[PDB]
Order: sequence, then structure tokens, then C-alpha cells
Amino acid sequence: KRQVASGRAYIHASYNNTIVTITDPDGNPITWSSGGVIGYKGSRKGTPYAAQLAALDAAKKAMAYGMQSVDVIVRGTGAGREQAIRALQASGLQVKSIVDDTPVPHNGCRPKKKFRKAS
Amino acid sequence: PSRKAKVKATLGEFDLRDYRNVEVLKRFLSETGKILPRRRTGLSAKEQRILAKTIKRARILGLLPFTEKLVRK
Amino acid sequence: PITKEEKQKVIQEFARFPGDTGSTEVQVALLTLRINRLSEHLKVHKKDHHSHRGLLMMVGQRRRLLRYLQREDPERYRALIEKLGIRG
Amino acid sequence: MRRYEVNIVLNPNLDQSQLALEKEIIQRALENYGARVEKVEELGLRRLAYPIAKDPQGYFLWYQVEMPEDRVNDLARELRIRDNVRRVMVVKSQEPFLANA
RNA sequence: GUGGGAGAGGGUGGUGGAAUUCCCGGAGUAGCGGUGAAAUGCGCAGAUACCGGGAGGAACGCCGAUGGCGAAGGCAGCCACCUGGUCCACCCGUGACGCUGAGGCGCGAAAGCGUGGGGAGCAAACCGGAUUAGAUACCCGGGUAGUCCACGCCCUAAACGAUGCGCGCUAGGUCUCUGGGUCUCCUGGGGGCCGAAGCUAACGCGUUAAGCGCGCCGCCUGGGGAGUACGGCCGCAAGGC
Ligand SMILES: [K+]
Ligand SMILES: [K+]
Ligand SMILES: [K+]
Ligand SMILES: [K+]
Ligand SMILES: [K+]
Ligand SMILES: [K+]
Ligand SMILES: [Mg+2]
Ligand SMILES: [Mg+2]
Ligand SMILES: [Mg+2]
Ligand SMILES: [Mg+2]
Ligand SMILES: [Mg+2]
Ligand SMILES: [Mg+2]
Ligand SMILES: [Mg+2]
Ligand SMILES: [Mg+2]
Ligand SMILES: [Mg+2]
Ligand SMILES: [Mg+2]
Ligand SMILES: [Mg+2]
Ligand SMILES: [Mg+2]
Ligand SMILES: [Mg+2]
Ligand SMILES: [Mg+2]
Ligand SMILES: [Mg+2]
Ligand SMILES: [Mg+2]
Ligand SMILES: [Mg+2]
Ligand SMILES: [Mg+2]
Ligand SMILES: [Mg+2]
Ligand SMILES: [Mg+2]
Ligand SMILES: [Mg+2]
Ligand SMILES: [Mg+2]
Ligand SMILES: [Mg+2]
Ligand SMILES: [Mg+2]
Ligand SMILES: [Mg+2]
Ligand SMILES: [Mg+2]
Ligand SMILES: [Mg+2]
Ligand SMILES: [Mg+2]
Ligand SMILES: [Mg+2]
Ligand SMILES: [Mg+2]
Ligand SMILES: [Mg+2]
Ligand SMILES: [Mg+2]
Ligand SMILES: [Mg+2]
Ligand SMILES: [Mg+2]
Repeated sequence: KRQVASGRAYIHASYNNTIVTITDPDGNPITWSSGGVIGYKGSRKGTPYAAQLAALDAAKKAMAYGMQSVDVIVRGTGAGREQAIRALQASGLQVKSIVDDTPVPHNGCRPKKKFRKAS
Repeated sequence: PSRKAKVKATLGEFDLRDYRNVEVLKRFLSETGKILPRRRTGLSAKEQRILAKTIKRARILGLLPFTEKLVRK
Repeated sequence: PITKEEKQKVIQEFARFPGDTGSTEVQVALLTLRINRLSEHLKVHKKDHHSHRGLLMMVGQRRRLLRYLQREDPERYRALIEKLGIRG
Repeated sequence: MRRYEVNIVLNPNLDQSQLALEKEIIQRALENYGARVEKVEELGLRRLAYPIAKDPQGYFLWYQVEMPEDRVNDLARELRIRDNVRRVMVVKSQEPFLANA
């Protein structure tokens, strides 16, 4: 209880899970969901379907606060990242606008061995 | 294929060395605050090279962006 | 660096005659200027090895001339040296 | 002696009184080092492409002074001392390289 | 000499924004993370995800190019100072002053050594989780030296074009970087490709020769034993020649 009816819907996709955080017009989180918050536990969290449920769960949890419209912020290139958008669109919540804001360094820290090579 | 118009042809005489003309410099950045390629800027290697330098100056001054958020998607 | 004025002074101060720009003396003179300007530079920036390469190349170009000058007119030689204050 | 361009960004919240003092302190040091203001362009303020010092705007100055190189760096560093001075960008003046003309 | 030019060539100081980590505040709640699948691990002392602030170290996205500079190693944010090389035009000066270069001397990626400093991220060793017939490995969670700075050592390498330096001579086509011009195009320097003659065992090379020639240096002489042993010289050591 706090009533907002307009805020941010941050999607955090990765090759291992998707996770949505909904906030107020100032960035403070109201509710969130993820592949784990829903039943999935292993690699199923990174599933595009997982993303869907996770997104929808958060939409509902936010609807409960009077949330009606929200701006979307995409981050990462995980699977089921578009499915997370898609969901938020059909989640009753009005999707005011999508914006990909994934961070990318201008080259700073040496990546883990798993992430090395370029060009 | 880098179609559409060229950022240069679509402009008049300008000082590729003036790091303060935020209006014309701005024209060479992408939707993101990224510096466009020769394929798009329609500049010469020598010119493009001078741009990069000036643009970088305007960014440090505060006159130009280092990176912007991608709208729509 | 070294301005036209500086450059010009030494040139004149050494030309064997009016208009003499490329005589063995003029060169040796001019070269000495660089070497000295560069030598001072290296005392400060000791890690600027790259520039040092130039140095060796000048010092060696100078040797070539003086070595020549001395073989042709051992006088203008002892002269050019004395003025510039070189040798050992 | 070489021609340089002394760019300076100031606090966008200085009152006519404050602005004036800071702005003169600038003139001051310029002398104390060897500047010879050839022309100014107090463009005032504009909307920064990103927040500098937490502000979305900045008060931009400018001068096309001439001075003794050996000081340039030494001078600029001085200008930065002030708290309302958030940017000091000096550049060896150049011949405008035209283009698409 | 004079007048012009391009450049991540070198040294010094200063400085900018993105990101990671950490700490502070807010908001918020049950997981996060990771994989083929997992577990270790981290989280109700409240993590992950989100917003604001602060600190710090290291590296410089787009520009970026088959691009440029350097003798090689190698060199990329921006600004200033200090400094090397080099190219073009004018035909002005000297008047063969040239080329090469045993020994010497200087430089010389990485790792490594000494002393002091720094330490975000990464990560030999090492500590764990998996995997497997085993798994002193690959994958996963951690993590020390080190990776960074100053100063001094070390002197190696697939230090490669696996192609020593200079000079003259012998079709072109084409793209490109950088000068000069009466600016299709001409002329000079550099970077690519294909290819005349020619060369080459073949592959290929071919005005950036591996062609035709001259000068000088270095090197080779079947494989293994062996880059070993001995001697010497060098190095704090590792070890180098
Ligand atoms: K032009
Ligand atoms: K658990
Ligand atoms: K130079
Ligand atoms: K140690
Ligand atoms: K053939
Ligand atoms: K021995
Ligand atoms: Mg000249
Ligand atoms: Mg450089
Ligand atoms: Mg917190
Ligand atoms: Mg709390
Ligand atoms: Mg536990
Ligand atoms: Mg509790
Ligand atoms: Mg975190
Ligand atoms: Mg710290
Ligand atoms: Mg080369
Ligand atoms: Mg190389
Ligand atoms: Mg003549
Ligand atoms: Mg004569
Ligand atoms: Mg030699
Ligand atoms: Mg070394
Ligand atoms: Mg090292
Ligand atoms: Mg050490
Ligand atoms: Mg130490
Ligand atoms: Mg690690
Ligand atoms: Mg086992
Ligand atoms: Mg590991
Ligand atoms: Mg060192
Ligand atoms: Mg190679
Ligand atoms: Mg060709
Ligand atoms: Mg050519
Ligand atoms: Mg050419
Ligand atoms: Mg090349
Ligand atoms: Mg060929
Ligand atoms: Mg043939
Ligand atoms: Mg030849
Ligand atoms: Mg041998
Ligand atoms: Mg044998
Ligand atoms: Mg035998
Ligand atoms: Mg043998
Ligand atoms: Mg050995």
C-alpha cells in the first residue's frame, strides 16, 4: 500500500536468469520477480518462458499498488529478454516506453578468462 | 550498406576543428552518443580524424555526450 | 625548441661567407646546437630512449663532417673546433 | 609566446556578485603568468550533455590569449584551484580547418 | 638552407567519462549465482535486482580502417610542455664529406629478481565444488605471487615478412595513406592486392623481388646425443652468451 500507478520496470536478462524490478517514478523498487521467485530452480530460470512468468508476477504484484503505466528499462542479452518486454506489454500495465540501457565499459577491468578475446 | 544521406553533404561549410559548435558537431553522433563511421559521416580519412579529436574535446567540456540511452525497442 | 632567429644567428655567425648555409662549418655548428639542446633534454628525461637514438645519429653525423673537415684543411678544423668548443 | 584558447566552465549558480568575483580572479591569474587576452566570448550558460559537478548546466567562458608556453600548464592548474571552476581546458590555437565548403 | 606536411614515434605533468569492486543512505524481499546438469558459494546480521552518494585501482568504447608512426621491441581518451624520425616544393649552400659495419656501446614484448609503493578487476600456486575408469585437467566458487608505479636488475621469444643494410637496373592494372601540380589526370613518399620479363623444388616471389647486378656484415654444412657437458664472460638468483 502506497499507490503509484506509474513507474519503472527494469528487466535484467542474462544467459542464466531474467529478473524484473518495478519501481516508483524515482527508481525505488515497489516489487520484483525472477525465474527463481517463480517455481523454476536450475537452468530453467534463463528460459524465455521463465522470463514471462517472472515479468507477469511482478506486474501483478505492482498492479496491487495501483500501478497502471510503466517505462521499461532493458539490461543484458539473456534469453527471454524480449519475452519479458512482451509480457509487460500484455500485463495490463501500460508500457509507456522501452529503453535498452545495458552497461558497457569503455574498457576497464580485465574480463574473466571465460570472457576473453576481441575484434 | 550505410544507406540514406551523408552527414557531410547534408551540411554547409563548417570548421571541423571547432570543438564548440555543439549544433553541427552533435550531428555526427549516432542515436547513442557514439561517433559515426566514415561510411555514415561521408568524411575523408583526414577529416574524420580531425573530427574525432574535436568531438572528444566537446565531450570533455560537457558540450557533447559520451553515450546515450537507446530509445524504443 | 629552436626558432628561426636562433637558427639564423648561428648560421650567420658561422657562414664562411655571406649566403653560406651548407658549409661543413655551418652544419657542424647547427648540429652542435641540436646535440646540446637534446643533450640537456635527456638529462631531464632519462627514459626517453627513442630521442637518444637521434642523439647518437647526430653525434655520428658530426664526426663524419669534422673527420672530413680535418682531412681537407686541418686548420679550419682546429678552428671550427675551438669556436664550438669540441674534441677532448 | 604562442596563441592559446583558455576554455573555462563556471558554476551555473553564481549571482551577479559571485560570478563577477570569480570571473575577475580569472583575469588576475592570466596576468600573473603572462597572458594577453585577445578576445573573450562569455557565452554564458548552456545545458550540459551530462551532469558536471551535479548540475545539468554550466557557465562557459573563453579567451584567445597569447602567452609563454613554459607557463601554460602551470597557469591552467592555478585556474582549477577555485571551487566554482569545474573545467579548465586550454588548447594551442589552430587554423580553422574548413570542410564541406 | 628556406618554406610547407601527416603521424597511437618517445619523455613529463595534468585531466575526462563508461564499467567492475568496496563503503554510506534510500527503497525493497527470498533468493542470487553458476552449469550439459549441478554443487561449492553468497543471502532474513536482508543478498540479487533498482535509485542516490562516496573511495579506489586498472584500462581507454564509438572514431578504428585491409588505416598511421617507429630501427626493432613496440605505440590508441583528452590537454600542455619537453624531444626523435620522416616526407614534399624551391634548386639556394657544402663539394664525394659515401656504403657497410668484426669488437664495443645503447635499446630490447612477456614472465622473472631486488627495494619501496600500490592492489579495482584478473589470476600461476594453493583451497574447494563438479566431471571421470582416475581427473594432480578442461567447467564452477574462491584466491597468493603477479598483473600497476618508482628505481635498479634480467636480455629471452613463432624478438616472424620465419625474408640483413645500401645502391642502380627491368611492363602494367587497381585500391589506399600523405605531400606538390597546369587537380581526367601528372609527380613524389608509404601501405595492399593481382600480375610483364625473370626467378623458384614446388608453394610462391614479382618497382615494398624471392628478378638482373655491385659493396659490406651475419649465418649454414645430415638426424639423435644437445642448446647438453667442460672452459670462459655475465647475472643477486632464475638463468644468459
Ligand atoms: K571538405
Ligand atoms: K538456499
Ligand atoms: K617533429
Ligand atoms: K614475492
Ligand atoms: K604457379
Ligand atoms: K658454464
Ligand atoms: Mg623545413
Ligand atoms: Mg604517440
Ligand atoms: Mg544498500
Ligand atoms: Mg532497509
Ligand atoms: Mg547457506
Ligand atoms: Mg528475520
Ligand atoms: Mg552487487
Ligand atoms: Mg581502496
Ligand atoms: Mg617497417
Ligand atoms: Mg608485432
Ligand atoms: Mg645549387
Ligand atoms: Mg663551388
Ligand atoms: Mg652502420
Ligand atoms: Mg626486457
Ligand atoms: Mg613485466
Ligand atoms: Mg617486483
Ligand atoms: Mg612489491
Ligand atoms: Mg576470480
Ligand atoms: Mg573426485
Ligand atoms: Mg578459477
Ligand atoms: Mg622497470
Ligand atoms: Mg609475424
Ligand atoms: Mg602497386
Ligand atoms: Mg607505391
Ligand atoms: Mg602509391
Ligand atoms: Mg600496413
Ligand atoms: Mg604476385
Ligand atoms: Mg611468367
Ligand atoms: Mg632490390
Ligand atoms: Mg649459430
Ligand atoms: Mg650430429
Ligand atoms: Mg653424427
Ligand atoms: Mg648437431
Ligand atoms: Mg636456454
